[PDB]
Amino acid sequence: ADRLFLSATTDGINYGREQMIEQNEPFVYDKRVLWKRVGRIRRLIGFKLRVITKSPVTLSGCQIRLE
Amino acid sequence: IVARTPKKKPFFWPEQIAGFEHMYDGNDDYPYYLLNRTDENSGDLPTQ
Amino acid sequence: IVARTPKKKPFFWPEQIAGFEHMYDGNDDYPYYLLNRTDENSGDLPTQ
Amino acid sequence: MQIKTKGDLVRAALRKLGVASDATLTDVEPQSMQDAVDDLEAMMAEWYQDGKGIITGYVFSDDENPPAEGDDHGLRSSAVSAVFHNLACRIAPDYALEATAKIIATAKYGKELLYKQTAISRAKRAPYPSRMPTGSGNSFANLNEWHYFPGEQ
Amino acid sequence: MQIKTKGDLVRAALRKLGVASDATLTDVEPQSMQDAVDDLEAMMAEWYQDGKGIITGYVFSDDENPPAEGDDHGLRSSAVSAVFHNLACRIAPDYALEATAKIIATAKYGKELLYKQTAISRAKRAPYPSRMPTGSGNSFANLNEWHYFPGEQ
Amino acid sequence: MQIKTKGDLVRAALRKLGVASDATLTDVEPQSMQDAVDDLEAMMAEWYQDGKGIITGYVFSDDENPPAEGDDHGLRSSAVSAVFHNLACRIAPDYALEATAKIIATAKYGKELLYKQTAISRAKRAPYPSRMPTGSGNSFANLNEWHYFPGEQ
Amino acid sequence: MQIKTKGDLVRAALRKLGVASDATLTDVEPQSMQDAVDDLEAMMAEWYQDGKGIITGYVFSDDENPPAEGDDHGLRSSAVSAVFHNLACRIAPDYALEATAKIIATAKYGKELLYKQTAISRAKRAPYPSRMPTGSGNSFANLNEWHYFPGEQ
Repeated sequence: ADRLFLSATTDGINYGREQMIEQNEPFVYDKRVLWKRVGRIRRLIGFKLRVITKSPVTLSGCQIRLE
Repeated sequence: IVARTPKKKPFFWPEQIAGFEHMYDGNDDYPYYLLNRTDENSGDLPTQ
Repeated sequence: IVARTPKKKPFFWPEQIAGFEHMYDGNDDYPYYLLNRTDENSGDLPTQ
Repeated sequence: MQIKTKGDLVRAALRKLGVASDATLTDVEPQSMQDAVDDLEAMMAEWYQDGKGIITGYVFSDDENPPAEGDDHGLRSSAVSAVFHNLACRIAPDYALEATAKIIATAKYGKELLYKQTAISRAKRAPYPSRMPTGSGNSFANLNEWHYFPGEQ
Repeated sequence: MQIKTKGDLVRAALRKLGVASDATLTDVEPQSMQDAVDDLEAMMAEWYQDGKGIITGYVFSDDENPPAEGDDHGLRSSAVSAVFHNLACRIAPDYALEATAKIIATAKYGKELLYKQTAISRAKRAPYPSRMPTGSGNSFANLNEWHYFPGEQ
Repeated sequence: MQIKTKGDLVRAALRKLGVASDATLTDVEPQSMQDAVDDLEAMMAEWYQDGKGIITGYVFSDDENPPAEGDDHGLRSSAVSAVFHNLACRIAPDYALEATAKIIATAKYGKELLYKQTAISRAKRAPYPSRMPTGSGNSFANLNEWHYFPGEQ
Repeated sequence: MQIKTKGDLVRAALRKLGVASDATLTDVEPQSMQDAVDDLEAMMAEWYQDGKGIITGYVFSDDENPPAEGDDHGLRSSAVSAVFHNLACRIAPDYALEATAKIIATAKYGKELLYKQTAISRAKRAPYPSRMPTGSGNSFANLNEWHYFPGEQ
């Protein structure tokens, strides 16, 4: 059950804290990968999706509820 | 009719007098009667 | 009925008389009775 | 009742809100559980008001036990359906969700039945005033020089 | 109670508003925390009215101790659920946010519960007027030459 | 009645909401059934209020037998049409659905019919007060020196 | 209180309006500070109208000190939460911004709380009229030939 690291930038250069979410399970074919709270954005924000695996990784479609 | 008929007393909700329940017993130690107003889910339904 | 019945006294909210609580005891020292108006969350609900 | 633990209350509230359940594939995140249990403990403190308020079987954690999620609650079987409904109503502003009207109605009903028994039990009539004579029909307290009522004392 | 410090009140208010919590990716800058705790101190100073207004266990910071966030607040466990809800209602104009109706209702309920006990305790009846005779039934104060009531004084 | 077990109640509620039935191609996962039967148990224990509320034939699981979904319920045939309708009305917040107005009206009717018989049976008139003479027309209780009524006691 | 200086009041008002704060990355421009402090001084004169108005501890600058932003104000700790809220309500016309309803409600509450104590202190009853006899029960002012009340004088 490999995990995923995501973080956010406010200035676009250096990143914040890395949150660990599992994105893959050895024999589960249906699961949701999401984070329930991201918080206020002051001026601007950008995300990152570091993954460390030795198994195929597929990601398609990132959506956020802006308000 | 005189014996078994209930007397005259006000109709209160259990939460219109949530507190202040020792004021309506007839002790006659307070200058006025109190009723709470606000509610958690509903806004201010209890009335005077 | 004469003995145990509560007397006649007004119904006040605890915050209609937030202050001014020494005016309603019967001291008879002020020319009028006062009631505060505004509320922090609600606009002006307390009344005369 | 299968809802013995506070974590069961939190999970039921979250499932009612639609945040985390099994009818939706999402799962509970631990920090959400911690925030919700803190909110539950704070809300249950206000209702009690040290007794003067709603009286229900509830044990407040002294924090000697570090994890407050696992410990048991003393809630009787009737108050459970109200406590987690109110908790789910209160948690919704933490996210951007708003509770459905059915949850609000159920919370109202639950609190009303929570307080109705105490309201019945606390409706007592004051004793006779101090200057109330006892009539000549008693014939025993009248012969014992006990003419007048003691009073409210 | 896990909300011992003033900073805990500020963080609870921010979490209730949804701006920031422990599970959020972006966090609030400390100067905003300082502003929020200053606003909390100002709001608590306005309710006390110097002994005349709402009375609750609260200790105002000294200034001899630099950090006003760290020092503990003498709030009793029942007042917490009201204080940070009101703080979250007041902080909303600082950002572009507006408080949800549930938070407003909770703040109303909390302030009502804060003031109800003091309202009960302060409802006292004034003594007899100065020119009010005591009847011939006392038989002791009447025989001690003290025929009339003393007065409000 | 073909609705003997609690699981039958849960499945009837789910069918009424349209989420899942026998003729559907997708079904509900058993953990949601467990959650729904727990919710049904909680709701039914809040109507009983320990013998002081709505009284209907119902047996609570003792938790010694593991599956509370499989065991029988003591509901009479008339109360079934109310219990699962109310259960379906309560379940919809768990999903994203909202109960149709027809289901709400049916639940109202069912609860009213549930409580009407107990309301009839519980409308009793109190005995005569303590200080009430029995007139000279009884001629037997008057001759037995028992002139006054005993009282409510 | 950490809001000792008039500049602190101006900064708090601007932060409440959302013009310049740290929760919004903007910074305060000095001419905005000067305009806001001039408006604050103007507003707090119309309130204490030479004494016959709202009485609060406040020192009006004689302009001997050129920079009026840095000097202290004599506001008591309870009036601060009202003064800067009213200032923030007044400043918004300077820009195209409109104050939020929460700020307006807080300003109303603050002004009412400011004036209630003076209203209590100024509610005095007039003396007896000049042509009012003092009855024969005084027995001392009656013996001192001072039969009638002196009057309002």
